[PDB]
Amino acid sequence: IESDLERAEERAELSEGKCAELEEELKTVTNNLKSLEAQ
Amino acid sequence: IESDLERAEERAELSEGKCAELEEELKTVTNNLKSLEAQ
Repeated sequence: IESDLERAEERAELSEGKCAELEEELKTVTNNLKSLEAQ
Repeated sequence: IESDLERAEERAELSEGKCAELEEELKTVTNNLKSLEAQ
């Protein structure tokens, strides 16, 4: 169970980093869309 | 440790749900942006 826990924490951290990267990409794309929607 | 694994799995599945939702949102928004830019 300790072996389960260690890589479970590792993959949770990796998924959190991926979530942060995806959120940053969403922010960038929504700023781009807001800029383009002017005209 | 069983409780730790339980809420770690809960947070994990929430993470994949958020990742899937944001990925599909990015796909649709990029498709819309490309279609609008094509004009």
